[PDB]
Amino acid sequence: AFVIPKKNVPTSKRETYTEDFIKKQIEEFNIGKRHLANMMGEDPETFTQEDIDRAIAYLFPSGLFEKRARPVMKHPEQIFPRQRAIQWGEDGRPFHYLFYTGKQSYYSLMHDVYGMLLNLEKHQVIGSRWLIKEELEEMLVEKLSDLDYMQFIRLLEKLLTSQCGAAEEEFVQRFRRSVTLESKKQLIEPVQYDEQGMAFSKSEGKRKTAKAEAIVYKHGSGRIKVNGIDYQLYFPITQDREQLMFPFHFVDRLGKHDVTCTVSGGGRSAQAGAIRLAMAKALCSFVTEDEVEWMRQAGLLTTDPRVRERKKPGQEGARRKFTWKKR
Amino acid sequence: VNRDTTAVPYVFQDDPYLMPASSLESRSFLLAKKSGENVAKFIINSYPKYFQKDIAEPHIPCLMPEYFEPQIKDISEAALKERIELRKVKASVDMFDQLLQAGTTVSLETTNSLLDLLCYYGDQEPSTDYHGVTWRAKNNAERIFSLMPEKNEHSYCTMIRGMVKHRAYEQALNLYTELLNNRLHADVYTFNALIEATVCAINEKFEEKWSKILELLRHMVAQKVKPNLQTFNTILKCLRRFHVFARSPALQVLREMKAIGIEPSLATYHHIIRLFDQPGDPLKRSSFIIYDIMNELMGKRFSPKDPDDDKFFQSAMSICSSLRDLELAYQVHGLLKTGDNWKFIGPDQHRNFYYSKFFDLICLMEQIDVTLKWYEDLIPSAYFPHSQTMIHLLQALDVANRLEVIPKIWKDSKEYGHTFRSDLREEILMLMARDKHPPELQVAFADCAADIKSAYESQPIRQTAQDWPATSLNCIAILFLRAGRTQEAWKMLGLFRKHNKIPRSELLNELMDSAKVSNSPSQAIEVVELASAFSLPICEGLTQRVMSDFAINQEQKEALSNLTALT
Amino acid sequence: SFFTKLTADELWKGALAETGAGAKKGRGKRTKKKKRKDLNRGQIIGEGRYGFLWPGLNVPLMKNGAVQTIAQRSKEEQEKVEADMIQQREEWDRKKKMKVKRERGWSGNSWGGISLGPPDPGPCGETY
Amino acid sequence: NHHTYAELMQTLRFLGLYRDEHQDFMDEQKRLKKLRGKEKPKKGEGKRA
Amino acid sequence: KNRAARVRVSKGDKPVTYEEAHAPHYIAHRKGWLSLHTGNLDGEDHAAERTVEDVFLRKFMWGTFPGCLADQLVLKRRGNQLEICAVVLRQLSPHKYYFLVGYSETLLSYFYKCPVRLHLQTVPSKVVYKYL
Amino acid sequence: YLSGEEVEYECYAPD
Amino acid sequence: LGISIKVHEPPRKIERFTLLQSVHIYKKHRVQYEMRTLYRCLELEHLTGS
Amino acid sequence: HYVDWRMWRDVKRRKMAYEYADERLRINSLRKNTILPKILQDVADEEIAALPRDSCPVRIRNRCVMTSRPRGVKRRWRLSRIVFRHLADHGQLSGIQRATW
Amino acid sequence: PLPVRMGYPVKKGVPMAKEGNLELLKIPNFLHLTPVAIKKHCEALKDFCTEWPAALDSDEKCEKHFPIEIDSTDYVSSGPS
RNA sequence: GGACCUGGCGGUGCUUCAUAUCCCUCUAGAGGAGCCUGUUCUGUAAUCGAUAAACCCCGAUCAACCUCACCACCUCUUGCUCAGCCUAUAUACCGCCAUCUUCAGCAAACCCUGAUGAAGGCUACAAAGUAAGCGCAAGUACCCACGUAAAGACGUUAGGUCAAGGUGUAGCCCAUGAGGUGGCAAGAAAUGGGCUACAUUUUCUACCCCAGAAAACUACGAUAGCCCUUAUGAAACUUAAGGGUCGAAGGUGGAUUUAGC
Ligand SMILES: [K+]
Ligand SMILES: [K+]
Ligand SMILES: [K+]
Ligand SMILES: [K+]
Ligand SMILES: [K+]
Ligand SMILES: [K+]
Ligand SMILES: [Mg+2]
Ligand SMILES: [Mg+2]
Ligand SMILES: [Mg+2]
Ligand SMILES: [Mg+2]
Ligand SMILES: [Mg+2]
Ligand SMILES: [Mg+2]
Ligand SMILES: [Mg+2]
Ligand SMILES: [Mg+2]
Ligand SMILES: [Mg+2]
Ligand SMILES: [Mg+2]
Ligand SMILES: [Mg+2]
Ligand SMILES: [Mg+2]
Ligand SMILES: [Mg+2]
Ligand SMILES: [Mg+2]
Ligand SMILES: [Mg+2]
Ligand SMILES: [Mg+2]
Ligand SMILES: [Mg+2]
Ligand SMILES: [Mg+2]
Ligand SMILES: [Mg+2]
Ligand SMILES: [Mg+2]
Ligand SMILES: [Mg+2]
Repeated sequence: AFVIPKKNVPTSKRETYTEDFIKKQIEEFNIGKRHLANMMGEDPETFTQEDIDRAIAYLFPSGLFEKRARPVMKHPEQIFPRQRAIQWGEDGRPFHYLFYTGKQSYYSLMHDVYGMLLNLEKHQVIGSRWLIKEELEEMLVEKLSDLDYMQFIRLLEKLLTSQCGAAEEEFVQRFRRSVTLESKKQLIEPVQYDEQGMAFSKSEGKRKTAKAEAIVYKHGSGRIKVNGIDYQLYFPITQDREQLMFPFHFVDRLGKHDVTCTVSGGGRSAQAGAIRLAMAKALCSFVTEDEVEWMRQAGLLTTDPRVRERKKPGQEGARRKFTWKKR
Repeated sequence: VNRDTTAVPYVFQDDPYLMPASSLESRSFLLAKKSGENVAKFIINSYPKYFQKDIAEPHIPCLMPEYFEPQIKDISEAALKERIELRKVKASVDMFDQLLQAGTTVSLETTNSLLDLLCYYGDQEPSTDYHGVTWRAKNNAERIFSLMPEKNEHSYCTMIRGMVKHRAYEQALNLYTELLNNRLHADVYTFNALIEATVCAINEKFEEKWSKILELLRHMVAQKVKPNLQTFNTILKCLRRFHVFARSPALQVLREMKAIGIEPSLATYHHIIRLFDQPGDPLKRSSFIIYDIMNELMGKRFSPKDPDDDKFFQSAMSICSSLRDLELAYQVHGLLKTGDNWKFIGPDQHRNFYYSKFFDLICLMEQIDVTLKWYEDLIPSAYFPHSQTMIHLLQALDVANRLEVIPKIWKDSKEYGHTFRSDLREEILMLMARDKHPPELQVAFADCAADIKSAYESQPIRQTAQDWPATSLNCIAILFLRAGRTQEAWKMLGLFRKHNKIPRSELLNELMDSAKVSNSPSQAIEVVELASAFSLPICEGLTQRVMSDFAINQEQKEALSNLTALT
Repeated sequence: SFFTKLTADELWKGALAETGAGAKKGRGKRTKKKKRKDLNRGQIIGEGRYGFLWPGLNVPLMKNGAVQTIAQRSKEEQEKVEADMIQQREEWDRKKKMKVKRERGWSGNSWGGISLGPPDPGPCGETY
Repeated sequence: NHHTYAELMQTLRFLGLYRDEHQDFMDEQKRLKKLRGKEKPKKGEGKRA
Repeated sequence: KNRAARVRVSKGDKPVTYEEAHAPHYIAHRKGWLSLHTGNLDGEDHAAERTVEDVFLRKFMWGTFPGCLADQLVLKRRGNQLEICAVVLRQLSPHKYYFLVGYSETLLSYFYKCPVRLHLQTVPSKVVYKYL
Repeated sequence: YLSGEEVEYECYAPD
Repeated sequence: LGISIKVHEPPRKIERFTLLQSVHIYKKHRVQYEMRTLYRCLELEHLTGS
Repeated sequence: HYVDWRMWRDVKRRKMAYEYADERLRINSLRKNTILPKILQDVADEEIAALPRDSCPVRIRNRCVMTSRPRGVKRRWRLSRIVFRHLADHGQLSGIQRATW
Repeated sequence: PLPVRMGYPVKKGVPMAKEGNLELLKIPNFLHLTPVAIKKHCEALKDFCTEWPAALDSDEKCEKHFPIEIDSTDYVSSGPS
């Protein structure tokens, strides 16, 4: 016997969590759950996971930017990654007849879908999407290739085009994930009333570093006051006044509303832009829903995200680089 | 906030590896920590220049180095006073001699301040970090005193107090005569010491000693000196020798304190408690002395007045155990828990003695449901138990018929340093195996006996031969059978022959019942073979049982015939 | 300066020069090589040149049931301790110098013919 | 005060209470250089005399 | 290539702690600070002095508990209190740890003129986050 | 290679 | 304790500064650091000195 | 025990500048006004020029306290860029992090 | 007595356990300031407090009786000074 | 010498590409002038390092003394240090980085093919590969999920740094160490980067965008030169600011070349 440096694979190996381990981790979580409830003077019976997270954030305050790195006291089911069960018994016989494919769960699904397509022959969008590969890989609890995912989707689509019945429709919906779309419909500000009873709306707008707050009155003669000044005295530049005109002109309401707005920060153009957005948002309270959608599609209700880019070190500007020295 | 019962005292490091697991480690861990502090102070004071940068605001005087050396090198009176404050006995004497030879005048106040230093330490140097009678016959104190030109009352008083402190009782009484011949008046502190010398100077009968003391007290009244607490405390402390003779005289001192206006301290009652607590039947007198002393002390907060105040609670609990009075023990503990009275418990040795006698009295005279509440409140939070209290606790569980707690007492016993105590493991095993129990309990007793077996196998005396008592082996084997772990029990039978320990009759009979259930004739013969080796009388009768009960093969029959030949 | 000092790991990583263009392509050959030595190996916490005896750190805390006090070894008693540590260092070096020499192969510098021992035991408790 | 820090920790090393890994490293390099013949000369007795 | 405080990939046999496994850009994102004091806050003074003290204490504890430290020190300052929190191994006898705690707390209290406490947490072995 | 072949019980409160 | 208290969060301050990345040359390569100071303001009213 | 001889010279310059600060402050006050006679200010000019050269505070250099690097030092921590980064990059400087924005 | 974990987990791993967890040691925890403790602490501190004058109901009433305002600031920092 | 493999290379084939990108296209520049600054060369008794891309307002978020490591002269010798050395070696190194990277690959442990040769290992209606880990990705920071930062493995250039500090080896120890005084750093010239200009979309003033004048030898144009004052300092023809005086080249710049979605 000669001592070739002995090998140890277990060092870098992963730590699999046996089912007995999880069973004892849950006993600790239930005892700790009652301890934590006793610490905070709350009833242990009605102590929820939201209360645990709130109590842990107080007792162990962490400012780490990444939430996953902060203290956590969760149920082991949530913490520990799901573990694939034994795939054979004591006699060594695998449970599933497709074990030796190495992908028994995936190929069993292809077998079940292929079998349904056969029976149909013997017998004979907007709100939903197909699940992604990372969601299929969790239903099956296996690792999948990209082409494996495509083959499964191509086989489901081939099943919808057929005259699939109710039994063949509950199955496909297991792999359709509803896509919840946020509405682009603009939110309308409430219509308020002043001491004199004149209806008005109020909104806010931001352009670069300029911040504006505008009060649009339901009825008026077209007067606009900016920090108490006539708009043409506050904005001597003709382009800044055209920006103030743009919202009212677009909906054919020049000379129909009075506006009193306040703006701070930014330059002359950014201030006119911020007022344009504030007036447009407030003006949406006095127009029809169809007119509000036209203003949205005209770019009058979107906050401009274009702000100055920081300079980086080692270059002259935000993008400009120093001269590449002559070689 | 109250004491945390799951924790060890705050002084220890709150870590499972660093927490003390025994009363021995409780004492030694603190001594190791104090040693580290002393080594730091030794370095701080030896190399003060490294620790002289003061960045603290406000200044912290107690975090600066200490300078124990005199900084005045001139020979004069003002330089001697410095060496007296630093308590330099040799340097101060040398400086005093040189100063005297030169002929310069040394004030009286300073000459006395030099005697106070020599008379207190006995012409010896006080202990430092690193460099019988003790009234040395050749002592600077007596010499300087004789050479002294003018001697005041204070000069004699410090000589009389120093002699008595160092056990020169006879010299101090002789010096007390000169003070009177010189028409001087002593102070109360001198009288306190002379009372100590009157009793300890010579051994005589009580009546002779009690007549001298009353003469010192009357002298103290002639000289217009008022007695203090230590005057009466010294009388009671010195009467401890005479015991029964001093019982009524001692109570006359206490009644005098109350009238005069001096208030008895905890030490005043400690001395009376010890005086009345002589070996014998305490019921005759000690009963009503402790009952009356506690009614007086009920609901009183105490302040330190005498050095012996930290001995009352240890003394009072000692009698409550002797009388076996649990109601009185609660009153003593109640007094210890009022206000800040808990600080008079005493050093670690006195704290462990107090709680041992207190808890051992609870286990004895208190209900088991309350006993286990004190067990949780006191151990290890207040003290670590001695192995004899674990036994007193098991005896309390036995008397209450609550034996499901035995496995917990063993688990705790290990955590307190009693894993390898023989008297304890024998006690646990005997109680567990004394009688049969339901299957659920019997299984638990077999898991504990297994852990005990491991303790016997992995003793630290494993370097030497392993000592397996006979009772321990019999009990551990019986517990395995009754639990159904017959395989483990059969294996252990070898250890009876290896260590030559007699098997118990009950163990042999239960082994047969495990064989007849398994219908194994060889094992049944193995039992008869074991009892035959020791020549037990039950064997010859057991062989008859084996014949009928089990089918005997010709080889087995000859084997029994071989044992029959031995018969 | 105390603050310019580094740890032993930093000092050995630098001194050994195992990472570098020399060690990348074996551009440097090593007939003479700096060998790493653990200098904390035979060192006892609490033991210094002055020979102080710290109770509870390098000597027992209690002696004859009483707590020991700070003490210092005599000049003669300390030389023996120092000498004993030097001999223990050469003895340890002698233990490393004593390595059992293995049989050679077809020739002294040849690998051919040398035994490598039995193959490693397989994962399923297989042995060879 | 670099004197205080260096002098304090040097003293603590001689007392056995501080292990200076850097100093130990230097002491081993200096020890092995004597065995190699590369010892520091006596002041005034340098290679040039 | 960036080098600062990066344990480089090896053969999968090098155990690294959580702190050692995170490069500097993860500071304040995945790993916290090893010392907490007020000197680096806006409008606060004496950052230079707190920094020198911290560098010393790390060297002092490394050499005072040689071979015992299983992770970097966590230094906490509240008022004038200095708390040193160390993760140590379970090889030295408890007596030697109590000696060094008493010794270190006292020596550091007189050196920096402030009450110093040392808190020891023992682990059986260096806690391994991953094998690089 | 040829020159040289290259070169439990835990209890509480131990004394 | 019966004290009237209001709370608000003043705006945070981030102090940034730049340092060279290399020990020697390579000027155009820098490392940038920041110190973030966050604020909370407790405003108590109508309380005695005790 | 200072890092180098150059740090040791700056230590002495800082100690001597501290000892002469009051003397130099008082003499400079006589030179920094148009009230006193020139005959008196000319004598004060000679007096401050006769003080030791290393008493002048303009000769003090802010060197790295751990490496004595004379440039690239951050005054707030008194450390060179290299030493500061070493401590900052190991999370040993309270509240300091890499800046991304 | 809490099974609290902290640390960014490795792939298919879990946040590190509390034993030997330096990230939890770095946190200024509030275990000594639980709501139960704070309420008990403040019950003991009520004996130290005094009652604001009821007559001074509004700031305008304070200004009438106490026209002078004195502002001073105390600074709490960590360190020896 | 034969055959074959790998690499390198080809004034080597074909194919598809680069998105501020190789060419053209778009905008503002550099290349010409003065000035500022770096380097080279020359000069000087008088540092060093960087020095194709990936050096050249680079180590320096910075040199009148100091800094300083250089030169000349003088002085000290167990020396601020249980010495010291900015002495040699970055081709011994740690530490921290450049570079491809404006990449996506590296890879332990196994398995199989080639007769068990150097070698090779992919086809999805799939034919021998499985792969921990690392990187990318994800996540986080900044104002979003966008963008910008940050991140960016292994390897390439014995790439940069012994003068950040530390340190292997070699060398110095009345000197290659330490201190003091004074001094060097100029420009025949060449060149890189930048600033200011050559003007009318300009110049001056008011104003901060509805004005009045200026507008070619008293215009535009020096942040230069010269003189004075002030600021900092112990020290200023020297550094900085301001004023005065002066009013030059320059009239929008060849080959070539830089940056930006
Ligand atoms: K080729
Ligand atoms: K040009
Ligand atoms: K390198
Ligand atoms: K170096
Ligand atoms: K070197
Ligand atoms: K140019
Ligand atoms: Mg630009
Ligand atoms: Mg040979
Ligand atoms: Mg980079
Ligand atoms: Mg300067
Ligand atoms: Mg040009
Ligand atoms: Mg040069
Ligand atoms: Mg060069
Ligand atoms: Mg070079
Ligand atoms: Mg190059
Ligand atoms: Mg000079
Ligand atoms: Mg100079
Ligand atoms: Mg030199
Ligand atoms: Mg290199
Ligand atoms: Mg993004
Ligand atoms: Mg980047
Ligand atoms: Mg990334
Ligand atoms: Mg090179
Ligand atoms: Mg020299
Ligand atoms: Mg000018
Ligand atoms: Mg001046
Ligand atoms: Mg002109």
